[PDB]
Amino acid sequence: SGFRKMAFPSGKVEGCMVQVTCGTTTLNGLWLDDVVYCPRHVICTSEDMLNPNYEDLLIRKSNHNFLVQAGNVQLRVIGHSMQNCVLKLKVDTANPKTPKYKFVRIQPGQTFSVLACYNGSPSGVYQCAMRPNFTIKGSFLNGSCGSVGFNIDYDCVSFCYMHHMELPTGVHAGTDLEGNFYGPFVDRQTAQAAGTDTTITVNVLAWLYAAVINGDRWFLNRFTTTLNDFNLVAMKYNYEPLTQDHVDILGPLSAQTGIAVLDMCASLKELLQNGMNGRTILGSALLEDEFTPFDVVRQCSGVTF
Amino acid sequence: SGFRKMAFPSGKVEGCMVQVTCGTTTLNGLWLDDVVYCPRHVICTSEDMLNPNYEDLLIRKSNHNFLVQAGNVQLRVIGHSMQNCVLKLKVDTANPKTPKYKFVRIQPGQTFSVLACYNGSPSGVYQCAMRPNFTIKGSFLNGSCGSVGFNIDYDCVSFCYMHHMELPTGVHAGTDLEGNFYGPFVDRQTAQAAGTDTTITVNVLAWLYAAVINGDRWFLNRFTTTLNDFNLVAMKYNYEPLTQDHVDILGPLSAQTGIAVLDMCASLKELLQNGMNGRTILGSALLEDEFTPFDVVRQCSGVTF
Ligand SMILES: NCc1ccc(-c2ccccc2)nc1
Ligand code: NA
Repeated sequence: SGFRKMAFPSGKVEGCMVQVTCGTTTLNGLWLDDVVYCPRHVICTSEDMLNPNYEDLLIRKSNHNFLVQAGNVQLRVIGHSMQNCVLKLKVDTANPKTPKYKFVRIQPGQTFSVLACYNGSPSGVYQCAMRPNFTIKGSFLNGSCGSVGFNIDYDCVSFCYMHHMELPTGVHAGTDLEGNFYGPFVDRQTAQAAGTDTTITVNVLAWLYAAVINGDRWFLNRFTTTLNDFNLVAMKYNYEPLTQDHVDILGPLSAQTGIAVLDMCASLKELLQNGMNGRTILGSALLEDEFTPFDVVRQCSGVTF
Repeated sequence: SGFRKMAFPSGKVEGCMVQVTCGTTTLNGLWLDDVVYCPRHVICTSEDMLNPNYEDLLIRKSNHNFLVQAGNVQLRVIGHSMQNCVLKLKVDTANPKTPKYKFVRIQPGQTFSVLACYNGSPSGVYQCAMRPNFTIKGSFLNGSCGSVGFNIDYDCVSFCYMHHMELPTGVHAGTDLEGNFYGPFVDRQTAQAAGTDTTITVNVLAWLYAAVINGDRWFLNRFTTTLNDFNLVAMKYNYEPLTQDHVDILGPLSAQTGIAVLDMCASLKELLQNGMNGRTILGSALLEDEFTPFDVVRQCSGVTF
């Protein structure tokens, strides 16, 4: 039993973290095979942060301008190229700790584990979710850029995020491992504002399903709801609209617990108007939205309590 | 910016997880040097678990009765002994991935990272706290027995916990790596109840200091109090008594934020008597008590390993 915000074991990602230094800037890089991936803004200088011409800044760089350090070994860069907002530094040595990996671009509401690193060495691991406004609520300090988000289904590490910058609201923005930013952000220090954040409704519903599997039912009710009537109420609480895709995805959890998806939706509608009245669900006085339907099936049992 | 429940990087511990099989029971083991540590109830049949005489059953078992799988290569057992509630299996090969490590026993209210494994394969990591009733609110399923809790200080991994059993309330109980149980529990199928848990007061204050560091300041007030007067309030809301060493431990956080510990206790006292008044603190509608003062300092400073 129990339900914790679990992260994937970070071992396969720790063996890939290095330190990339260009000029006076030092951040982290991801060492896969013979390529080191890092944010391209490592080549920015102090006055190249508001409107950096990355193509112009990169054409002035030679291979020996990039100091790559894996632990205490110093990797020699034998080539470099830019792909969107990430730098790809070709190195002399293939990382022998390179795992079964691949690059995937996730969608809002998806979860992943973050390995917060500084100066190339890992500091901690926690779980995140791509917010609907394409930001993530992470734990990043100065020098954390280059830290990567990932999922480890089976024995394959699916890299889906690389940290680039922190917005003024304290949230974080980054790119996939191909350099394409999540959301309408750019790697410039001009003041950018993340869109208004909404609650990931499909994740909340799955999380309520996780509570029923673990033996908690106080929040259910005898009512149902149409899909449209639910969204009309949910948007008044800043909730992401619930689509037929989400209803389908919740099917297996619905079949396991015996509660129809729209019945769980009516219980959520009631929870939003009543609160929890001094009670908790799975150990929290808020409605958690960082557990996907996929996360619930993996973490929870196959037999309901 | 940002504050997440962060776990230590599990890389150094992942390389020590093996699968231990005795008969039909298969659980996880910790492979350090040429010894595999695992719960002693692995030798127990479901029939023996009701009232087992562990030494009586261990003499009948032998080295060959213990199948230890490290990844997908077989380990040969050359000896077996018992220390308290954990089984020590002498194996023919020293683990080349054995990191710098210690065996330590933690106090209640101290936090640690848990690497949940199944069939010797780590599947998740999360941050726990040793509850004042000596249980832990983990997330464990069938086969997770032998999952270990650990901390890291520099390059040394202090093993502090090994999972043994689940309590009927969904919480979990286990031993240190020397076989000494945490709390008034035994490794046998009998009626065992977790005592009425309390809230770790020093951790709440630490988590409140972490909220102030991240700009969450609405709960601060002009008032202070005494250690006497607060401990009365703490006793009435089932909070652990705040000691003088608890305040000294919070010393650095009091100077960094300019908020005295008894000044913060007044804020926590008002938060206990009046609630959060519809607001949240670090994205929580509850008073989080699973961040030690060190955990706050470490996450708000970027200590790596
Ligand atoms: N208000 C300052 C500012 C300047 C530029 C941008 C921007 C965002 C996305 C793409 C291109 C430019 N946003 C805000
Ligand atoms: Na105060």
